[PDB]
Amino acid sequence: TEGRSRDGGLRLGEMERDCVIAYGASQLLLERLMISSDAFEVDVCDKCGL
Amino acid sequence: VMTISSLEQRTLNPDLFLYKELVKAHLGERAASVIGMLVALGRLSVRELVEKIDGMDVDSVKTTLVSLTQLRCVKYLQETAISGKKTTYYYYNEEGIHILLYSGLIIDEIITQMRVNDEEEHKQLVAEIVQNVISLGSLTVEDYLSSVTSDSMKYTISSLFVQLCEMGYLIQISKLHYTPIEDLWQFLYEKHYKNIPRNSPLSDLKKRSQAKMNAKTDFAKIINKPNELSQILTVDPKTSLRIVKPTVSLTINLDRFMKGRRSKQLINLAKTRVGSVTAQVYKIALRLTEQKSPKIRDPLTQTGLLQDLEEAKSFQDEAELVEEKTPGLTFNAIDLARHLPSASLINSHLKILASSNFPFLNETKPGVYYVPYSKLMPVLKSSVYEYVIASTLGPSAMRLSRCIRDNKLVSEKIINSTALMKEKDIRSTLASLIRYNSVEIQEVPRTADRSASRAVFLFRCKETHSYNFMRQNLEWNMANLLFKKEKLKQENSTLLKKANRDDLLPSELNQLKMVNERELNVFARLSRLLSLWEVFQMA
Amino acid sequence: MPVCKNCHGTEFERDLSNANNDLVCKACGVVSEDNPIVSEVALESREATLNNARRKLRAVSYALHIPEYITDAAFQWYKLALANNFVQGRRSQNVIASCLYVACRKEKTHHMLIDFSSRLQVSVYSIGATFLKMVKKLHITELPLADPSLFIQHFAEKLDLADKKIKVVKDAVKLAQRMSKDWMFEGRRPAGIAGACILLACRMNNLRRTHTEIVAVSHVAEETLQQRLNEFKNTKAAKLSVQKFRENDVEDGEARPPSFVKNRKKESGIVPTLQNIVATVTLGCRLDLKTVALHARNAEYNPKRFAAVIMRIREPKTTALIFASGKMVVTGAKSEDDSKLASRKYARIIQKIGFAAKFTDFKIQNIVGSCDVKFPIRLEGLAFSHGTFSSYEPELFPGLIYRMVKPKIVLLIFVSGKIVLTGAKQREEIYQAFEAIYPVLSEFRKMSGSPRNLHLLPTTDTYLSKVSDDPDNLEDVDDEELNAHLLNEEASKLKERIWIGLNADFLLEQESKRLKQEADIA
Amino acid sequence: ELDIEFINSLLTIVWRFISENTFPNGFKNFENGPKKNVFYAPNVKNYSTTQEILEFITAAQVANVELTPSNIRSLCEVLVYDDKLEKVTHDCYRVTLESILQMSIFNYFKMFPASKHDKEVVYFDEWT
DNA sequence: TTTTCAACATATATTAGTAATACTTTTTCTGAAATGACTCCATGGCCAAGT
DNA sequence: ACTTGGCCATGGAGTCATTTTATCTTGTGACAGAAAAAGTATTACTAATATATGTTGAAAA
Ligand SMILES: [Zn+2]
Ligand SMILES: [Zn+2]
Repeated sequence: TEGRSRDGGLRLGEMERDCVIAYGASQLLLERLMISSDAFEVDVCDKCGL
Repeated sequence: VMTISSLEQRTLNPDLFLYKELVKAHLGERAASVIGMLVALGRLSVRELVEKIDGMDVDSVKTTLVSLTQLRCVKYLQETAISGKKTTYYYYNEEGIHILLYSGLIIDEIITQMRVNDEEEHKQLVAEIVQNVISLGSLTVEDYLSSVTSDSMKYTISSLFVQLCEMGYLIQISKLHYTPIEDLWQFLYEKHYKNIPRNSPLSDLKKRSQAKMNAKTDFAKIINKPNELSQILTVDPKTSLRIVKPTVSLTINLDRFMKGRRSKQLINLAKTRVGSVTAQVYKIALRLTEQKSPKIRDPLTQTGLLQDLEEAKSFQDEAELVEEKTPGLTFNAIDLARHLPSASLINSHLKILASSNFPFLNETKPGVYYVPYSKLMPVLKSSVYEYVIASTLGPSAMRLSRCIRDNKLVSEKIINSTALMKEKDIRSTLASLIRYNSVEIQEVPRTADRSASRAVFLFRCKETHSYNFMRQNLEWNMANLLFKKEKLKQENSTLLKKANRDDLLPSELNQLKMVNERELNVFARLSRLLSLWEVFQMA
Repeated sequence: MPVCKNCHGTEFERDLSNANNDLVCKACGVVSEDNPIVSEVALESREATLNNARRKLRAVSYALHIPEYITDAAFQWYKLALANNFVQGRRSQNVIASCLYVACRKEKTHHMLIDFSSRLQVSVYSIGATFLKMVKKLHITELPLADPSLFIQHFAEKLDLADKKIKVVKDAVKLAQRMSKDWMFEGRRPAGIAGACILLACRMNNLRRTHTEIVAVSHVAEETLQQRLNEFKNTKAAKLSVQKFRENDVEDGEARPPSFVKNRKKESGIVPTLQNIVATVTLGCRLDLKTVALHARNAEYNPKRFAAVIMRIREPKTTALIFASGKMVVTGAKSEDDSKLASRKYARIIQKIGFAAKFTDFKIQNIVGSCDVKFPIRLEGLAFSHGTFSSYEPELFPGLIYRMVKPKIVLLIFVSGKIVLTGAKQREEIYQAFEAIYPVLSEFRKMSGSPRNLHLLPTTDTYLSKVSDDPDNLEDVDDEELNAHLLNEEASKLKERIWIGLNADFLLEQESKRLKQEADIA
Repeated sequence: ELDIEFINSLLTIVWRFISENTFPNGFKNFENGPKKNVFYAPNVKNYSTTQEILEFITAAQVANVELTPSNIRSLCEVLVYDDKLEKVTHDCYRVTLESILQMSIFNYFKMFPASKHDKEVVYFDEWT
């Protein structure tokens, strides 16, 4: 959730997010916009993917 | 959900959903799956197939494809580009699965030639004959009669001899026999535009109708080359009688079967509006003329050339006279007592022809007893729809639909007057009719930019639609039904192999009767449909 | 609710320190859920009527500056009130009126039913009707007890004056308190004693205000005001202790409401006296009230107002009635003897003059009875105690009413000791109920008794047997004065000439409408 | 008429008459009763009511007023739509000989289903 | 004249009979920028009859 | 054969319309009119009451 009060967490904007691309870090994104924010296991079906 | 109304198999598959069962059910596995791809995606080339089917290239495609060609379920056209090499390409043979889909009815073709020997070994004989001729492909009396026993009377064992001609039965099929009719029109489109004595660029009209006429008139003998050719029929060798050419492979003609079965539906329509005597008369009245008339045969080029809002009239009026004058000479003029049981003096009894009035026959050359067709047959077909929406929605529906027939684009305010019933019914028997389409809708904006309520609504017919999606009947149980035949098989699938080598248990005998009555339903049910199918798809 | 998947303890605590907000057990310290997911940021006859009732309801609400809050409680009563279809065929106003009033009573607030009414045309009676009516249907008893301490407040604000009134308030209430223990308080519109005590302390506070401007807030009568004032004038230490320093005497002395005091002016053991009995009779044959109206001493036929004939007799001081259908009501009966006896005498006119007029369907519908216990009564605790069967409605009538189930009879209650009984078809059930609730009377007292036998006098069927029950026995019980009770032919003619003479306007629209019946064809 | 019902009542009446008007009366008892080739010359007979019906309408036996020749046709057209009868040569008319329905191979009546249990049927819905 | 009484009447909730009329509620039932298209016009060219 | 008119198709062109225009903040905030159903209110009764209201008025002060 957002800002002070409610509880923590901060913003990575597309304006900022690009930054790490220039450095070239893949693993920092996958840690960042993947593991550390919403890590989630979806069960899909190879045949007729859904 | 619940699978009983079967949605998965139930909608997104029209048209093709028929075939992909037929070739599946009637051939199976790899043999099927090709045609599904073909019809779906249209034109296709040998190598290009396996780009999709995942069918183990140049194995099945070779095997399955030529296998189909022997049964002529595919259309086959090859040429080379101007760049080089050469290439083939394939289509699904016209209907052609038409043959399979009919089958035992094409067996019922016996009933016409059923005369001479009636319900004899001869019946069973010719039965075995034709039912084999469809099963294999083109046949030769030489190689089939060779497979048939020798050392018995060959023109007799195989007694269907001069009878090989009739209307139906066989024609030598070669080359131009099955090619896309369109593309053969495009090929004959050479020699005319491609051959011009380099005259002038001026007036494409001289380049066109001339070429078209040449295209047309050359096209005629192209279809008449298979029509009849004496070098088949005429052969009368020594110590023998007049025979076909036993050498060439000949194949079942579809259209004279088409023609003949159409005659039956006319016998049904007339079998209403006239008397059983006059009916039966008319029933043998076609039997002399049932040969010639095209029915589905003449429109022909109507598929495969752009019409012209001028020239298409030159096509239709051509159809207006086509059977009337010269084929009229082949048609009823003076005919006497074909079979018959009315008795004693038969002549004024023949004068009953004038009793036929509506909405068919009832014309002639001035006073010779004759029935026009080239006008009649076309001006007839447009009537045939009729019922097929009586038990469907209830009879109260017809009259208003039927009302929408005569007058047109007519508002329900004056429908309420013209037809007769309260609002409570008309609202349903109309709305119930509109979801099933037919009637469609017109509207006009009334003091509106484009609005619903303030506008006013009108109706119409536009019969092309109403006729058309009655071909849901195609996908309807000619598909779903036939599948309800298939999924049944797996129950006794373990039994099927047993009953094959049997000719045990009480409950096995019980489900025998079960699956058997089941079947006898499913196919007779089919024939019930197909009889209702023959109208729409063609004519 | 859940259990630790390990410690199997049920005690869970959500730690708010570090801005996790995890849920954990105090037992093994395992977490239940981390990541505390939180949220953030048709066509009915009933919707129309209901939400329309929140409209009309909320309307009358802030007019009275009641809490908007209470509206929602009242509304849902209206909801439940619709469930019994009690709300259908009455005036919408009277319905929602009581629907709100019952609420603001349940909260013990200051709004008096009189004030609530004057928003309308209404008589503070039709509302008094509907309110007391839904008391039956929706089953409610104990809650609505109105008391003085509330009314003085809402009064006090509107009374102008100055901050002194607060003292006066503190003054007046203690006053009104003793008057309640002075045992004059019951049987009175609480507004009356409210404005009364207000005027009292105001005078005691030496400020001069009229009687009018008082009832301006009080909504009682001037005379009504000063009357109970005089009722205070004669009380114990009334003018004796009336001096200053806010008399601290809480000792009441006697309790003597001006109720049996009137009986003092007029002058189990005592059996309740019967009063009136009413029954029904069927002749079996329909008649003509026009023709029956011809010869009688006692008749009134006035179809313009009410369709019937009014009959009665001087002796044995009975009335009865007649219908058009050939039936009649039995009234004026102080006993069962005079009931069927005279009842047959009514058929002596008809069977003497009119049609067959048999005697059928004789059944007492109700019996009136009354008694007096000759001692004061406390109603406020009675309904506070027996309220399940005891409904003391607020100041919407002097007496307390009691609904007895066993057997089912209504009794009315006066602090004088006068106790009325009706709603009974049986004389025995009367005294059964009387000796039954007499221990409730004697039960509530502060500081005769011999029932003798539960049944003394002969039964009702004894007196019914004292009269000939055969519909064909008439001339035997005929007074022969009914031969005199018939007027002569001229009295009929000229009398009917006057009657018809003034009723031909009723007959005008009557037969004119009969012609309109022909007009109905077109 | 009046907008509401009791019309088809007299409809079946006129259909009785015109049904007679075609060949001799019903003769549906046994197999061949029709017309025996319409008396003589099953050509010469061109028959209908038009004007004539109101002479037959004279029968009444029903509470109502008269009816105009225009409204007659307005009735007969409905039966043209229901195919109870046919329209030949303007105000002349025929019957569709569906006295036979009064009573593959095709007609609505004279047909009844199983329509219980067995899962193999043909509907016109469930394509939709 | 005022205040007293007081008296005098009159609703006032109870209970059924009615029966009849009237009267309301309820419950249905329908009368800034910049590309996308869009039309509106103008020429090319083709087909034809008089020349 | 050789020029014109008309004609239909196509190319421009001046016509109208859809979606962007930055983060991190950090509080904050359903129609009416009508029908019919259904139901109750009256209008006669006694009738025991005890307030209320009034008016008036009569009699006392
Ligand atoms: Zn899947
Ligand atoms: Zn735990």
